[PDB]
Amino acid sequence: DFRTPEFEEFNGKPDSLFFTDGQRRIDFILVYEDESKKGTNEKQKRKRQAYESNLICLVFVKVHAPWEVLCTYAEIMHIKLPFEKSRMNDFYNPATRSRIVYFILSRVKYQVMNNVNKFGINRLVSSGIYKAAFPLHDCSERYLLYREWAHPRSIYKKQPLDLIRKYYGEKIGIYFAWLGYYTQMLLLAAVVGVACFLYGYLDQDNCTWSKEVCDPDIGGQILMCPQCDRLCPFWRLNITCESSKKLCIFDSFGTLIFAVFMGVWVTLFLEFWKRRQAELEYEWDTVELTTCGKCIRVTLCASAVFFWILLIIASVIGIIVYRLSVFIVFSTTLKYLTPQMATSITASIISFIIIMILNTIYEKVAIMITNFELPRTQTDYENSLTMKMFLFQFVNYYSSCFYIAFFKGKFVGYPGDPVYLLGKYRSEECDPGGCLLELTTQLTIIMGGKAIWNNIQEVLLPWVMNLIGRYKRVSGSEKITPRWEQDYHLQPMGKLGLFYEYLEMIIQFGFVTLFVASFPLAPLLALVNNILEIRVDAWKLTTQFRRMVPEKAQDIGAWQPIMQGIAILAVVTNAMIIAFTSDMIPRLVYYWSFSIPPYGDHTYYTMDGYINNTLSVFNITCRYRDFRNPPGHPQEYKHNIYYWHVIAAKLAFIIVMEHIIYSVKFFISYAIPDVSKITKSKIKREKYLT
Amino acid sequence: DFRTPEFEEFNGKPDSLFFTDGQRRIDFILVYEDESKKGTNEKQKRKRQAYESNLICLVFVKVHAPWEVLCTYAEIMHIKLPFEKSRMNDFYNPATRSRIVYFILSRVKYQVMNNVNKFGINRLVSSGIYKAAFPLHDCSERYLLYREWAHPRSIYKKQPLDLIRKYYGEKIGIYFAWLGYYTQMLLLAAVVGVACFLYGYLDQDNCTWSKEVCDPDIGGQILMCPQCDRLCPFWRLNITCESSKKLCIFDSFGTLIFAVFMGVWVTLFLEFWKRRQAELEYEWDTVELTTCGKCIRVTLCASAVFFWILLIIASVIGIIVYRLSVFIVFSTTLKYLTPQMATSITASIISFIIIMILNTIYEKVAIMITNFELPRTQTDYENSLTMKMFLFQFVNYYSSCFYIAFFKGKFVGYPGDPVYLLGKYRSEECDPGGCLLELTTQLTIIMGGKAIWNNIQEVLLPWVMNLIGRYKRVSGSEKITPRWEQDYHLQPMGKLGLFYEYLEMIIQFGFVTLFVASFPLAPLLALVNNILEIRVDAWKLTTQFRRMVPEKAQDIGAWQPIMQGIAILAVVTNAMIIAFTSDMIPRLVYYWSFSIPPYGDHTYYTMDGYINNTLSVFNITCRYRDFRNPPGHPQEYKHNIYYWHVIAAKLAFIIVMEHIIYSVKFFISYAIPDVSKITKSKIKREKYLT
Ligand SMILES: [Ca+2]
Ligand SMILES: [Ca+2]
Repeated sequence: DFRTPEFEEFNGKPDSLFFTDGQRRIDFILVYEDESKKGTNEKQKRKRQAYESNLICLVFVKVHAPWEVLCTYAEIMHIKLPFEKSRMNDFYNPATRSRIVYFILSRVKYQVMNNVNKFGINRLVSSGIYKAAFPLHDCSERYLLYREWAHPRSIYKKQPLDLIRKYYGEKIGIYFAWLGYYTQMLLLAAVVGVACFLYGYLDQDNCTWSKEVCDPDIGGQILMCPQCDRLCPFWRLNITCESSKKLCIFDSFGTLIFAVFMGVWVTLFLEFWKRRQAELEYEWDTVELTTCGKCIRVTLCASAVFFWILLIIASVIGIIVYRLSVFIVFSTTLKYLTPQMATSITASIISFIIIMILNTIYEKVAIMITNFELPRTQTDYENSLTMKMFLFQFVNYYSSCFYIAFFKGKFVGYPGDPVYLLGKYRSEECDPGGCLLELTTQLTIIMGGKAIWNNIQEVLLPWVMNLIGRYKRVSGSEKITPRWEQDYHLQPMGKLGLFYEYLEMIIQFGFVTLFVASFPLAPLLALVNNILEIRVDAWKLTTQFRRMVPEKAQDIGAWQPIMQGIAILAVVTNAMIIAFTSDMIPRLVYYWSFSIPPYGDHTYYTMDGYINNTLSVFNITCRYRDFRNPPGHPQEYKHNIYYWHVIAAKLAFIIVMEHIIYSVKFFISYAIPDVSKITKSKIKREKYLT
Repeated sequence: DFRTPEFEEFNGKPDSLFFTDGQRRIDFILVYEDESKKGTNEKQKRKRQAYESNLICLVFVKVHAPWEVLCTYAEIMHIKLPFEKSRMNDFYNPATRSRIVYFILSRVKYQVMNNVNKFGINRLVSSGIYKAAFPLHDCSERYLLYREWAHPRSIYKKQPLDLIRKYYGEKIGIYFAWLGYYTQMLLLAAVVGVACFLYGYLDQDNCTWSKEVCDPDIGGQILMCPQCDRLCPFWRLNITCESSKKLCIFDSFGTLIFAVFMGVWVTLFLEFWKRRQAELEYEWDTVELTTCGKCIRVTLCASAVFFWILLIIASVIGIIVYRLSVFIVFSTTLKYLTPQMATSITASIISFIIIMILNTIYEKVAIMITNFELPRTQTDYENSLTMKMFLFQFVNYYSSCFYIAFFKGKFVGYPGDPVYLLGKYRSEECDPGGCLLELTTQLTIIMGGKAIWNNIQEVLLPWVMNLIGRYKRVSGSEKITPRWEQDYHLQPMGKLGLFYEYLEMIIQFGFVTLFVASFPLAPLLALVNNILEIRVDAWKLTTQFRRMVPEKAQDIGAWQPIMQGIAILAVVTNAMIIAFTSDMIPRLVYYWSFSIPPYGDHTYYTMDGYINNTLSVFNITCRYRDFRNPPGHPQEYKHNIYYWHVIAAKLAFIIVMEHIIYSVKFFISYAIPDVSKITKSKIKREKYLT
């Protein structure tokens, strides 16, 4: 009855936000048009027309809710108006104003005489009756947000973090506060992250770690053993040094001050965000408002889902395979481009490419898994997607690094016996450089290669897809184009809005905390990323994408239990980065227990002569990066005291560095009040002083 | 004005709970009398008389609140009356009824013309104006609670846990639910705790662990080295076996199934109490309702407090000293009472005595610390006392065990060099039995000696102190003694009521979870304790002690963050009980890596010949429980491969057993819904179905 908000087609002013009569400002536009399958056109018309009829208090339909109709659902949900505030009304905003008219779009459904009870635009736009329902914005509130925040000129400026909630809402504001804070806490781990390896840069020469390695009369003698079986040469340690001279900054003590700092920093990063969310819990309001057959389907999906997890695990195996083949050519074919780091650059590019391809499969297959599973509407759907998409992106992004980490440079044996992966082909081995540069280049050109490549995808892929709406649809308009046609031609965002833009940071946060024993610059590269990503995600959210609905979330949600699970994992893996993949505990032990006269030939503590005095010679019956017995002895190619010393000091380091840092991350979490103390002085002035 | 509830002295019926007129039932009695310093008697009278005056709507004063006066504070606090319920009134109890008249005793203070504003009986009874304000009870509700619950005849009966809240309240009920549940979860760790060492009891003979030890032709040969310097003999391993034959049940695999079970059990114990408190969150209602100089004083108290902590640490040193002296006599002076276990029984009695003495100092000094510090009234006072009294009782009770645990049987050296505690006196050493029996006897006669001795203190010390009120005050009364005189003569409980009765269980829970690698019966002894302590604390709370005020607490409070800190500590210390103090990882390594031909002389896996093939011989320049090099070799009395193998497998076991169990205690805490599922089906019928 009387549905149609009549087709008074007049669009005289292009930058308009009002009706014909004025003084009425838009909150949201839906659109659908059916004049042109074959017999269901008016069926979708009668499926639509009863919804807008009780809503009352191409051609794109306006909405508006006046004083008597905005307030009658502002008594339903308890809105805080203004200073001080109170629930559900207090007399003294288009960030608030277009959530109430979406709260209006929450309760009211449709009335059928044949029992199809359809509610909201959840199924309305997905079945295909509507095409796009959206809000829109201004030209000002928007124009001053370009010059100060959302421009590449205003990168050095402070963030208008109030003027992000007041324009975009707590879905977006609590991302950009968490992007600005995590930019700030990266800075106090970048400047102390620069400083620690600057001492590693200053002390580059005089510790006999790359001092012996660059001396061809005594560090050129070290004729190693070829890794693969056929077509690999016996090589020396001249050719390592070009990598060994910058290896002296990646782990002398630069890590062991920083990795014991990052364990302190991440529990200072998380716990001061607990104080940061709590003072944004106050200044922004943030308050809440057959069965067996089905079970079997869900279990199959849960079980069916892991296999993909199994598949991603499998791809890395292909990289291991590809690496061996590609590595062999590398030596024959050829700025200090040694084949040890050529394969570590080239075949780490080829892996990173396949990470970006198989992300896009994961981008789609985890959706097709989840809707085939039984979700909730929109809140436990993404929360079932969170532990399913991220857990794909965990093992997509980090299982390559977790290969080059703990279990790549292991598994040698009796003739230099590889494990052979229980197949007829050989297995691979690390180079006697305490292989870390194969990791920290893989770490760099992922977390800096994702930082480059996704900031091309987040910049021009919304740009050229809007030019699909410009070079392919209409060009040369009436030169006064009305506002909603401009804003509709901007592409939408997806139902899950900032899921993809949190996930790409939790991937970055899982690089600056999981793998930071090695690469202390991983704050700095992620500092200059977050200096730009806070403008890139500013720009694409203001120019290109449509206006997100300003829904309210109190914390980030479902990534706070992940970072709290990443940080607990980060103490275990940083300690396993240091012991099992960093070659400094084999140096700490030599300095402290093999240059002393038991098993040693030197008076006081000195690192002179470390490299030949670690490895194991191998009769033809060359040296290699192992702690095994020399041939010709009582128990040859079984282990030494030295492995069993070092693997004990390896495993004691895991035990000491976890139990100290997990106590420090308990003391720091104890000795910090979780709600911030000035806000504890501010919330107590809101209940007794009213 | 008109204070005195007039002295109509008539006490005709002895078991009375009413007034002269009847139909009015008591809730609470205060008492004070001043007819007999020297000039302040009427000063305490005028300090009293204005309080009871506005309360209106030896001789012991009744209280009573009728319908119009009970309800007017039952609208202030939101009481749930009954089935289903609602806040602050709903029309369809002396557990509830005498909390409202204590809620009446919360707001109303006194009116002075000279500014002393005194509120309640907090300072009223502590300054000395009143002597005892208390409630009292019946003869029935009480009489059927004796026959079924609070009698040593009714020990096998099920607990009337509803009929503890409905008589005593959630202060007491949530203790007795937590005493009954922790009795039940001890039972499913007693029956699987009996079973695991019953296989240790069945396989007592055929593993060459006590098979060699009892064979004097080949296990009598092992002429060890005396521990202390003067007056200690060279001894053999005949004399160990009497302890080695029951040592074969304390740790073969009995622990490694149970200690990996107890890590699963305690996170099943805690997490099913989360479901147990939540279904008691529903069935019982449980809903809430100069500065610099001062800072310096608080800091000094905080710092001053540790020293006592330092002192308790110091006493153990005296035990170490006393043990050495007492041990020396033991050998000379003498049911298989070998001196290895005689000192472990006798000098572990003498330590347990001094634990009970220095508990009583800790019982008083932590009070004198806390009131000299700045508390809150009664809630952050005990919560500041919780982390101060228990942390004394932690290091009082467990630092003796943590001495006999990780750092007693260490620190030998070059001539068998003790550390000498940087003094001229010698240090002590363990016996080659993988010293654990010095712990599990210390563990038994503490946690079973406290269980005996405190259940004498909790039984007859309230009994004979009531007989101080019977044999020393009045005997042979009018033979119809009125009720409040009987109940006043029962001794009071203390301000902190069940603090002392939670703490003695958290001490027991810190014995069944911290030290359970060894002594799998520590559930069973604590099962038969909690079978009796749930009747002993039933009996003393019903017969001897006065009626506690039925205040409401939702959970136990301030011991749930302690057991959650005990259980996280329990995974670290059980693994350090197994590796550093249990001698099975030195057996696991021998079986798996020294009976194989590297460093071995036997074809397949066999434990034949373990004991001589572990220890280190010592030239006169005897064997002892060390993994050190034999004299006369390349690096003598420095370590072996074998220490460095075993200490690696020690430290890998800490790493494997923590990271598995902390993941299992993460999976079990994930795969269990914290609110119980039937209550999740029950709370959703209380908000939408009303
Ligand atoms: Ca971005
Ligand atoms: Ca007791």
